[PDB]
Amino acid sequence: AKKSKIVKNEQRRELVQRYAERRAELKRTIRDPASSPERRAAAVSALQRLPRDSSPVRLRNRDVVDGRPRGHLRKFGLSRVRVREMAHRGELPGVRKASW
Amino acid sequence: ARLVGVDLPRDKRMEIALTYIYGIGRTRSNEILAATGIDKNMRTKDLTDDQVTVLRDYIEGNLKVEGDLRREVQADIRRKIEIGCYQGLRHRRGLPVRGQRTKTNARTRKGPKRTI
Amino acid sequence: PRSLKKGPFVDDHLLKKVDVQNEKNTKQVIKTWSRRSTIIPDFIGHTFAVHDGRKHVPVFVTEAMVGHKLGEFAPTRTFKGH
Amino acid sequence: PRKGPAPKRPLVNDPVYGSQLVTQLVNKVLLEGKKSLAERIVYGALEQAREKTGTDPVVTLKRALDNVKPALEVRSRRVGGATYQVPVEVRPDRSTTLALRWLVNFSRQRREKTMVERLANEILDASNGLGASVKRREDTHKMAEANRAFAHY
Amino acid sequence: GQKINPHGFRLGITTEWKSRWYADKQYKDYVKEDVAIRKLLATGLERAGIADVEIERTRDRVRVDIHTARPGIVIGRRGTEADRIRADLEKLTGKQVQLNILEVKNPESQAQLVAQGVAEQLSNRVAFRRAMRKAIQSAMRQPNVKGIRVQCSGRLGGAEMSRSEFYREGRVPLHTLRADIDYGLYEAKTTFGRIGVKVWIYKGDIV
Amino acid sequence: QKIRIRLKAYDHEAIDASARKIVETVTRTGASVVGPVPLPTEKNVYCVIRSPHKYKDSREHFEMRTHKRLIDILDPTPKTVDALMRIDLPASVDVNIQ
Amino acid sequence: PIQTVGRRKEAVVRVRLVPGTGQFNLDGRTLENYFPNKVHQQLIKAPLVTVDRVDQFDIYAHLDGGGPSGQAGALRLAIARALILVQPEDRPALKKAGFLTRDPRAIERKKYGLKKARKAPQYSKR
Amino acid sequence: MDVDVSTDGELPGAAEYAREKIGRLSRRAHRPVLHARVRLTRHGDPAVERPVIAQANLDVNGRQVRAQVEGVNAREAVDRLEARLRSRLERIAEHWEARRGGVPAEAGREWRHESEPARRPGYFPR
RNA sequence: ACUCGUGAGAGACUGCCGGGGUCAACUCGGAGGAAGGUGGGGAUGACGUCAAGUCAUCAUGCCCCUUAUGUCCAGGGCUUCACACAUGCUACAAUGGCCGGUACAAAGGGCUGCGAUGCCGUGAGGUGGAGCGAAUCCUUUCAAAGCCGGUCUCAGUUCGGAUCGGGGUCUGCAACUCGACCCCGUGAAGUCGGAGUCGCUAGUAAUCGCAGAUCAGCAACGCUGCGGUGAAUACGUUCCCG
Repeated sequence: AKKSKIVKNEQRRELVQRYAERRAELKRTIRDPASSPERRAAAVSALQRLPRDSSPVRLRNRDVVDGRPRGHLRKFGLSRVRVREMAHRGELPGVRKASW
Repeated sequence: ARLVGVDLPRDKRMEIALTYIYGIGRTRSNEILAATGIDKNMRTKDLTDDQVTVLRDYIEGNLKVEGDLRREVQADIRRKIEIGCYQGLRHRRGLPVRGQRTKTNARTRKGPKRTI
Repeated sequence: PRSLKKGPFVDDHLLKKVDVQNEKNTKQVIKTWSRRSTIIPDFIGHTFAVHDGRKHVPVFVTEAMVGHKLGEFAPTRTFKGH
Repeated sequence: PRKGPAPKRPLVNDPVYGSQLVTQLVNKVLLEGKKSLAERIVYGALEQAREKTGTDPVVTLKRALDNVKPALEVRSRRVGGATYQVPVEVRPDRSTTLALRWLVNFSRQRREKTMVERLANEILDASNGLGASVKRREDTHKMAEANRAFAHY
Repeated sequence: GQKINPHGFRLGITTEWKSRWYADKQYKDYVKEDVAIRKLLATGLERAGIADVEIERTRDRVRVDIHTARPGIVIGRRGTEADRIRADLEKLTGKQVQLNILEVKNPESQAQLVAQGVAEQLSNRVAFRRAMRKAIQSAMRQPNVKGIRVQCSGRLGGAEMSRSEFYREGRVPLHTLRADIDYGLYEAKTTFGRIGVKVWIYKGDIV
Repeated sequence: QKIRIRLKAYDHEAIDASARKIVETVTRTGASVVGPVPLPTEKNVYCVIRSPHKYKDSREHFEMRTHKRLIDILDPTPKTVDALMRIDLPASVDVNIQ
Repeated sequence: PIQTVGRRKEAVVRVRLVPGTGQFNLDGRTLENYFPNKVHQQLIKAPLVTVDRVDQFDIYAHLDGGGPSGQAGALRLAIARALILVQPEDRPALKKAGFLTRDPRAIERKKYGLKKARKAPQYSKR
Repeated sequence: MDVDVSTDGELPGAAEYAREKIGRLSRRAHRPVLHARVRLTRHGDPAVERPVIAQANLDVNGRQVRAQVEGVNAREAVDRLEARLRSRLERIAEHWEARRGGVPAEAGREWRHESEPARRPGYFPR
């Protein structure tokens, strides 16, 4: 798509691995049990202070080379346009046209 | 039988007749009939006076129906209007308030179709 | 609506702003951008300039509008008729 | 049907009555593939008819069919760039089909609170010659006769 | 959209997959590294005709086999070309990557090489009729070639109007499944735009 | 004690070749085998649109088929096991040893 | 013993025939607890009727796949096959009735671009 | 006659002119018009000699009538579209006056596809 | 042993018989057979047409921007509504609604995912985590229409569920604009739809449920598949369309 947006997606992923791995997950563990004292702890407020880009909810599965944000397939990490072209060329092992 | 000022249907099973009360649906009628003990499927012309009394005092005790419910709902809508919230002006101009699409549908709030 | 276990959601920015505003008992116009923050009983007197998309519109809180969100009082789309 | 006639489906004889006609009737009343409900409706109507009259139900069903079976029908024909209502003779199979379809429909618009009752009343009056399907046969024969001038082509 | 890609039509019957490995959790990243390898090799080498690139993987070690019509060009006599490709394939996070450079036996019977040659001739100055005729004659001169069709389209000759032209010789049965149709597509770079050249070559059938 | 051998590959011929080769080596080492028990083929289907833009009604279907074979042996003498880690197989077929 | 199978559109029926009375054992349930539909029962017993060997064979059946109608059809085919295995010289009687033919009528595959196997989306010219 | 115009880009006053011109065609249609749509488009490329493209669709009692023209500006395209639509409506008429010359005439003179075949006796005339 | 799963193979070739046939193609009927005459359904789309669509998958000639038409961020918008068109879903009910009991599928998915037993809620759900990279465990042991029993009695109704009031759950940094779901209440239009028009020839139409991709959640009634129950009709090419 756009080079800047392809890059920014990756930057979100490295931000996610750096922050969402433990910082943005221990706060969730605090909020889960009503027994846990969340209200004074401000685990909500502390987790607000974290960057938005820490949250995986901001991620977007784009095509691994093409950058296409829609028509994505999780098995291949490829757009529907690219999967069709590489399967036809025999590039994805064990993939072929269907009949039944 | 005049129940809370509501003329009951001439011949209906009890819970569905009780549905005719403005504050009662099918769940409420079922549970109140179970709780106060009057049988659920007996017709509306078989009530005794004491049965009407027990329905009356129970409903007046642990339920709100008829005029009070209507005026409380009206008050809620009006208070929602006068604070200027989004639902407020949505009520003011007769448009759907729960995010429904208005490009094509929403004739229920818009009323009958008009040509212009 | 938000679940009760999590509690109401207020952004830290305007939360801190209102704590420092009410500690000396005068309410100046507070300029905010967080339409997603709900209204707390700590806002009863303060006047908020909530963002709209183009500008900030003054919102004076009362007892009734507690529990709502600031965005409910800053209408975004403008329609006058055809 | 451009390349010739198509084969017909040989539907089976009914088990509890042993007649082709009742299976044809159940397939006519069938809706959405609920065959069991259709069979229940037809069997109930036949039993109601047997109770009311007191004899075999298939014989009265056949009597009703003969009472509502048409013989002459009208089809629009375009000969020499002009269309007219031409009376045409009806083959036996099409007559049975028309009679059954008329019976089922006119029972569907009866007012007997249940399809089994409506069907039973319709078949009984058709047996006695008072049904609305009998009437419909009367008007179709009347229309075929009134256009007899066009039968020459 | 008229004709499906001939390789994909016979993928499970006549032709074979160009990538051989098995992955369940790591299918996606395997695919990513494979396409990265392919694009790297496509960009780096253009002089020698790169007819095909195969990738084989097994745990840590990665085996990449490529077929070229000029193996000496892509290989370093002291390994300099080999050193460069090895190092920048290690940099592709391939762990242990080893290369088997190969050579095609009949360059004129290979569709990809034929299309590459035709497009290269088209790019500089050559009239397209000359290129197609020369390619067709050279391919038909080979023993196993039973039929070749060459088609190129675009602003041929720098014209303002796009055109499609094709010549065929012999038999090219695209609808027959058992017949092996070698298909090659490659784009010619001209000053007036991009010209696409497609080649179909038919050499008997495999049963 | 017996150990399970599981084979999974996208090509039926290759998985059959691996199965027969494994049976051959284990019977060379003097072991009892249960044979290449077939297992249901796994089918993963994908449907895509042919054209880059619009033209939704034209779709293309692809599958990914996985064939599974089961090898079970007995009397695990150390020679058989050592032979088992010393078998070369096509990169297409993977082996699961349990 | 003798054992055959009947298949009818994703319904598979295994049958075990023994020369006892007319007892129908369908996975531990009788012909009445199973198949509570008279047409299905007639469809089941038709091969016996044409062979006139009713109430002289105890029948044990395994049912799996499909619905009641497919199960009944597969069971009828299984019974016909069992009869052809027991008394071969009755083959014309069963075959001319068609009970020896597997019905090759399966759910047609759904096609892309169409709502159903054949039903097409509504198209508006205006 | 009500017409809806779906233009695009820049075409000021094209919608009003197109509506006023097309709406005058209702009287020419011999059957009631159920719908009428017009689309105005312009070509981005300045090299195109006739950039503006006008299309129309009328539902004349279920019969679809459509036309398409090209022009150098909105007015010319709309006028040419009106001419084309009028020609199509003339050719569509299908009332009696429009099919009185095609109805087969005479008895033996002239032959047509729908002409009445001659009646022939069983025996050869001789 | 019988199913089944998956490898190999056999099996339909007008092969045979009788009749039409130019003794030619071809055609009609019969036997055998699971299947009979390209068995059923797929994949496969000639030269070209329509300067058809796509410079927004991608690539690219030329032109243009380059302290911006690049680039980062918050908020908003893409969801606006007097209307018009199009594709669908739900209904207008008794061949039905509600309640209780009860029987039969296929296909597919699952690792920081599926998630069971148990316990707590009325219910979304909460706690908890058995076992599962899975013909094993979970999706409940898998369905709904179906069958049996009871009730409703032709009414804008025990039909229909829109809209609206209040209260919650879950995901998520965050459900105001602008999510889904649950509970109580509310109970609109709608009585089978003009001109006109659409799909479908058999396991088809109609109807019933299940699954998948995308996906933190979902606007999914959409799309792609799977199985259950399963019709009517074709006289025949004058007319309409290609």
